[PDB]
This record gives sequence, C-alpha cells and structure tokens, in this order.
Amino acid sequence: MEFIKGFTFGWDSQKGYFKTERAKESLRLMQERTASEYVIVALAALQDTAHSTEVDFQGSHMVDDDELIELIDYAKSLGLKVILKPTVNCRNGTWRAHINFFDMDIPGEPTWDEWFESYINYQKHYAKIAEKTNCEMFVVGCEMVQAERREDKWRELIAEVRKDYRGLVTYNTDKYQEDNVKFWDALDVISSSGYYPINDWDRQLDRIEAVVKQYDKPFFFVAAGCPSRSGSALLPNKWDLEGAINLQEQADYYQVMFEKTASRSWVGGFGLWDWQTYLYDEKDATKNDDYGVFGKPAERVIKAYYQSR
Ligand SMILES: OC[C@H]1O[C@@H](O[C@H]2[C@H](O)[C@H](O)[C@H](O[C@H]3[C@H](O)[C@H](O)[C@H](O[C@H]4[C@H](O)[C@H](O)[C@H](O)O[C@@H]4CO)O[C@@H]3CO)O[C@@H]2CO)[C@@H](O)[C@@H](O)[C@@H]1O
Repeated sequence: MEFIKGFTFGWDSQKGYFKTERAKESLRLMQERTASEYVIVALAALQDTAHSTEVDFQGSHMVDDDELIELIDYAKSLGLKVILKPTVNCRNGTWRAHINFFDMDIPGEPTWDEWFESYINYQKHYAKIAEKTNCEMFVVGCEMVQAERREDKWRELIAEVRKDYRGLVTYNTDKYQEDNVKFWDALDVISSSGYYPINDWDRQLDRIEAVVKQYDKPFFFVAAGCPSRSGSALLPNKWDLEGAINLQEQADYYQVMFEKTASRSWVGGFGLWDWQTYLYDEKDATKNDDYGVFGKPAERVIKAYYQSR
C-alpha cells in the first residue's frame, strides 16, 4: 500500500457546515499548506451515555448525506483521496473507549447485541455512501477500547460493511491497544491512534512492529497529532490538557515523529489530527493552543516531510 499522506478534516462539522464555501476553502488551504494526498473525513454520531444502545446519526450534530457526498466529491475533484471514518460520541461527555455492557445478557439491562445492532445500522448507512462516492478506505470503529473484546460482533459488523462497500476496510484502535484487537485478519489495514510521547517512540514502535508482523497487513496511524501547548508533546492525546500556548512544542513533536517513523518501513502513513472545517484566521494561529497546524511552524514540517516522500 502506498504511503498515506493524510490529514483529518471535518471533526468540527454539524448539519449545514459542508454546504458553506468556508468549508471548501479550508479544504484547499489544508491540501496546499500540508501537501496531503488523503483526507480523513471524521464524523461522529451520538448516544446518550456509554451504556445506551441507540446510535443517532440524523440529528444536527451530523452532516446530512447530501452535503457529505458533495464535500467528498469536491475533495476528489481536488486530487484528494478520501478515507471515511464514522465513529460515535456520548452526549454526557464520556469517551467512547468506555462504551461497555455486561458480558451476560441480563433481563431489562441493555445488551451488546442491542448496541451493535444500532451501531451496525449506522455503519452500513455510511458504508453505502463510501461505496457510491468511491472512497478509498472506510474506518468501522475508533478507539473502542472496552468493546474490542467482543470479537464475534466486530467480525459480524465487518461482514455487514463489506456487503455495502468493496474498498479498503480498517479499524482504528487506541494508543497502546494495537494487540487488544484479535480480528485484524478480517480487515485490510491495521491502524491506531498513534498518540505516543515524544521521548518513547522507539519502545512503542518496536512493540507495534511485532504486532503487525503477526498479520497479513499494512499499517498506518489513521490518527496522530499534537496541540501547540506546553506539556502536550508528552501527552499528545489529551485535548483538555492545561498548559500555556506553545507553537514550538507542536513543531518539535512532528519533527521527532516523522524522524522516528521514517526509518520504519511498516509505518504506512498518517491521518493527522485535525484540520478544522471552520478554520481560524491565520493571524490568530500564534495564539491558538489547539491541534490545528494552520499558520504554525508545524505546518511547514508536515509540508516538507510529505513532500519528501
Ligand atoms: O455544549 C455546549 C457547547 O459545546 C460544544 O461542544 C463540544 C463537546 O461537548 C465535546 O467537548 C467535544 O469534544 C472533543 C474534543 O474537543 C477533542 O476534539 C477530541 O478529540 C479527540 C477525538 O475524540 C479522538 O480521540 C481523536 O482520536 O483524538 C482527538 C484529540 O484527542 O474529541 C472530543 C469529542 O470526542 O468538543 C466540542 C467543542 O469543543 C457544542 O456542543 C456547542 O454546541 C455548545 O455550544
């Protein structure tokens, strides 16, 4: 598989965002300033809590099918390939990694089968969209740490997705969880949220290597990145981390990350975390403490490295 030079887009979007021309502008800025050849459209449905069974993708937190199809078409019209990544959030704030139900089915309690039924139906709806728009890859799940043990249900879900979509299929595991998934044989690509510390890449890359070699498959970090924020380089996943603005720390993180993964041939690309739909003004970049890379010194590290591959 070719080296995926990718960037995540659209995580901030809601109903209506993908029609506006600000969205089309942001996408062109993203491609121009980073040299990304892939866009990872990251969307999120909602369930009430980590222990609810209804997954809701029709409410206004979610873009409508028509503006999504349009945004994808527009992306491909710019020479960008498209990975579609529908995951799920909780309305009470709980990280999806905690979505969980009892092992046994208990009378009157929510069950794994009820959740997976709602979640399968959600995935199939977007797998049909991925097929009609000829997306290159489709991500059936993201950081579902406590659900990953339910292997037969993930295998059932992947089969259901293949009925609608004939392209590449992967699953996005969380950091340090690459061997927590036992259904990699059923996917085409292995991927993880590579939020590893700036000073621990060697140990982590060596662990992941041995996990990948147990399987048939290419690997890439479908998510990776770092806020421009003091302390983030050691904990790049923690989006609510409290620390002063620090653009240089974000640039150091990307420099180190590309340097360490460039020597590893099984590391097959990136879906850098994120490029916002409603991008800030480049004048305010110097005071932005978010994952965004627009107008910041890390923007040039990514452009150069992606342009070197
Ligand atoms: O309700 C009120 C006010 O809030 C607005 O929304 C929130 C929302 O409540 C929630 O906090 C949401 O969280 C984010 C977070 O900002 C990060 O982007 C985070 O990211 C991670 C992602 O989940 C994956 O782990 C990925 O791999 O790594 C990312 C970085 O770690 O994603 C969280 C959601 O899962 O942020 C928004 C806005 O900040 C709106 O509801 C608005 O309506 C209302 O006025």
